[PDB]
Amino acid sequence: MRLQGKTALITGAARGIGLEFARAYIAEGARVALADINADAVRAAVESLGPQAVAVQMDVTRQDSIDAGFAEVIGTFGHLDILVNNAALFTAAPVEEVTRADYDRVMAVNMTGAFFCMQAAAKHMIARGKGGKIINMASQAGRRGEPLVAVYCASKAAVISMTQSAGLGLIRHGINVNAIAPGVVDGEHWDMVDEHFARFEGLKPGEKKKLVGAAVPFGRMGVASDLTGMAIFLATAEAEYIVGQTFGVDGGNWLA
Amino acid sequence: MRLQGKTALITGAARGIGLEFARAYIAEGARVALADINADAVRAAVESLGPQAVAVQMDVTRQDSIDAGFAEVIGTFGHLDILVNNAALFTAAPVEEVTRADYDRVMAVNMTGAFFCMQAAAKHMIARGKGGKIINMASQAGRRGEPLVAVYCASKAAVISMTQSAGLGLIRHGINVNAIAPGVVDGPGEKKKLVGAAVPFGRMGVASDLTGMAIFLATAEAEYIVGQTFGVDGGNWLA
Amino acid sequence: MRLQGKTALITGAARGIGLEFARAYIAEGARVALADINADAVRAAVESLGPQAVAVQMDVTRQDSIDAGFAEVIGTFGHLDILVNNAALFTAAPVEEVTRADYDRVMAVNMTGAFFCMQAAAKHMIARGKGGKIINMASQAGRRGEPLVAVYCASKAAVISMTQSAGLGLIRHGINVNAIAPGVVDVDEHFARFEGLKPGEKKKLVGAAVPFGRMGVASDLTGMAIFLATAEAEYIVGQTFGVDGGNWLA
Amino acid sequence: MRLQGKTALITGAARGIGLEFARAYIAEGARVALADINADAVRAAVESLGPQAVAVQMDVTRQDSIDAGFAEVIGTFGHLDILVNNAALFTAAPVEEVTRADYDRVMAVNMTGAFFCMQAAAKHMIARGKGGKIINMASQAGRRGEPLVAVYCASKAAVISMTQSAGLGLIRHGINVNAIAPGVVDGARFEGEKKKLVGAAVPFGRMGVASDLTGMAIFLATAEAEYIVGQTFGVDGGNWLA
Repeated sequence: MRLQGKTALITGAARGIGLEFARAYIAEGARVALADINADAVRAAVESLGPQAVAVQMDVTRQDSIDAGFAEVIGTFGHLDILVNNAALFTAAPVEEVTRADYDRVMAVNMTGAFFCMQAAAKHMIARGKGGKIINMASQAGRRGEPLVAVYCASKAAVISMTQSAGLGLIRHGINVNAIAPGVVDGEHWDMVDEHFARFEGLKPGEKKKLVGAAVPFGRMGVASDLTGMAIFLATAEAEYIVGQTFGVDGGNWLA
Repeated sequence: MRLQGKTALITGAARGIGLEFARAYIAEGARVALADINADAVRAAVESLGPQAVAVQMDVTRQDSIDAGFAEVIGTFGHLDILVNNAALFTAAPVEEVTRADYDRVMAVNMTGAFFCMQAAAKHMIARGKGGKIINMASQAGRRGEPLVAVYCASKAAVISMTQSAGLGLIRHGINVNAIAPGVVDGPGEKKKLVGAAVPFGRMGVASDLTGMAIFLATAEAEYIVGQTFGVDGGNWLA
Repeated sequence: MRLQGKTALITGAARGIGLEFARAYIAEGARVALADINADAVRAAVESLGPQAVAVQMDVTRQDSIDAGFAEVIGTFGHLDILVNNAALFTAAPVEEVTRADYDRVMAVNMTGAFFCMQAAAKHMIARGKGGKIINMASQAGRRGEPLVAVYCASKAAVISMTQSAGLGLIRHGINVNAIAPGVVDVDEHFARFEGLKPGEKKKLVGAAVPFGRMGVASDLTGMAIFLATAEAEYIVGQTFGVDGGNWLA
Repeated sequence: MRLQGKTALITGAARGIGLEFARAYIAEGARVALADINADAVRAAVESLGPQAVAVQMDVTRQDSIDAGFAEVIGTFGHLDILVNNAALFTAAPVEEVTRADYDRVMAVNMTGAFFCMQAAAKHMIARGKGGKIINMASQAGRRGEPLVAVYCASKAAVISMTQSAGLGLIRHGINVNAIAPGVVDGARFEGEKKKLVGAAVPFGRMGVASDLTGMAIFLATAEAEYIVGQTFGVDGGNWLA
């Protein structure tokens, strides 16, 4: 029970990595607000986690929806100890084909949404004066550009930068800002990525997946439970001297 | 004379680094379109530098201005060999005070503007099939965050990232995408002179410290350089 | 009790961070071999830590002492699960004043000693076929050079490099190689003198410039040392993690 | 003629990248000392390059041979403006098989030799008081480890670190210290084909040649690079990003 009596807000928590972080945090004795744009999906997730979980509808692309969501969580819990910025969209396209629509929608969620949710947590944690924890979900894609993934890579590079900036600015208020950079994650996350590479190569139905998996030094694609240990550790006092860092949990797919 | 028969478009070319690059490219025998939001602020420079220089009114935050400016440069010169993505805005504020207005306006020039200008240059250079050069202006700020400069740092980390992605995607067409990362550039008061004094070289950066690298990356001696960001910062950062 | 039934070998463990790692590991249920060059210091450290500690005299600058020490620990415990490569020396000199004597003795401990201990751990862990954990002590010094610390910085840059190479090479045997990069943790005089300072004045200036607001203590680092040795870190491969109060960013 | 009147010393210059740097620096008006462990190999290079070139026998692994080699060049030229640290050995083996013999001999040339040659250059350049240029040869291998290349990678990561430390320390004396990081250049046991697999896999479309690097070797030796301090520049066809 490494988070006993702590309160957390996780964005994009209805499914995949965010749902798994909410589960693990409840198992460590935290109260968790699960935020997602889809009220039905986040109601269902809360129903699967039990009475330590609460559902919040939030569109992280809109300031008024951010302020209302935070107001609701603070109203219910009284205070917020931990923000996990996990909401993200994927897109792929050669730079010469990227549309304003895809650009705008991936930047609004991955970068701007993460920034202003971090700001909302930060303002609440400064006012309270008891510190807190902010964990941004970055990506291997944030460490180096790749062809076809310019928009996604740039959004995650900005998440790593804002983790650093906010980390050095907020540590004097006892707020630890850090990031986790997953590698290639299996199942539902992979399928999001795979669906955006259809128009380009699509090399043979499902061979791409075992190749990318085979090429991960560890020998498989990631599962959500590879990340939960790091998500818990960064929210504990054993990590109070860790400030502004991005930790690769990627089976050796990247080195930092 | 290292850019003879080359054509260049430089954004934010009215003053500072952009102007210094335009003068330098003209001296190396390039034709240069100096682009800025205010065409009058560029007619003076276009006047002194003579007929190898042309003025283009372009606001990099608007797609329709990007389209109009690139069609105008390609229409005047017939082709575009070199893009320098130099248009940039600064803001400072602790993360807790950052306004939507500041965030949007700095992101619109530094990240989105750079990105869609690079795209327009690429569509033309791919079609033409003779290769090309795209030089993005990053910064030491895009290498690591700092406490009061979260918006500016993140916009420049995005520039570094898109230089890498575009670099890897475009080299098969013979297009070299690279970036120059200035350190602190000559642009209560105790801080700028504390920072300036702390540059290992011994002074704050001037625009002309960068012109060497700006010429070099646009020449055939740099043809095997792909998706790189080069620190020209007097030792103020290490990469 | 996150390390119950695990066996560790910690180099440079008679004092400082290595001793505090040994102590924290014993509190998590591990048996710990403390290796150090000084037989009295290491017997005194084991008497202080109690009966879950064992003493191994080991000079990490010699292959004969490395081979003997690992063989002895594997014989005593039956197996070795965790190596902490902690033995290190500090030196400072501007590049134009660096001696062969200083260069040789710091490189022999920090780079060569770390490399050949990691290889002794790897050989045993490959043979046993149950995987293992190797944690290298790097530094902020390994991430970027600085004017007075060329030899120490280069040695820790080599530690990061070999963590990455060995990390990628060994993970198919289930061995996780990773590194901890401390910031400034609480020789000194010689170092302060280059800027015309007393070490007292130096430590205060360095302390104040840490974003967290103070120099590090060993207990800032013990959490990460335990974490990287557990199943919760199984997908972490070849990484170096800064525990440095914000003094560096990675 | 970007190096008219300048003097250079290039270590490991008998063949490959060092010889091409020697040729390009001479073509730019420089006097060049070509240093190598093989006196006869570097005497033959000087013969093909002409009298702008001089031959120096130097074993970069021995302090005495470094001091004698720098003494000869300063003797012959009066001063040294530019050092290129180009001497390098390669080795490969998985970490569990690395021998002390391979470790010591690659570290001795790539790391220790480059360090003490850079120190010899710095001491002369500090005494003379007119600044100078030191260009270390790093590698993509120095940016990140890889499984079979632990020794070579660590050697080149140390080269990048010392470039940074030396660069920050020596710029107060008008000495610019920087490095070039080639990718895969032209240039067995553990696995025709394998070479154009790595080659084809370079984003640019081919393995590197010496002439990809000479532009950057010239540029870092000129006043157009005087604000460039402690940097490593990847010239690698996009095979690494930095």
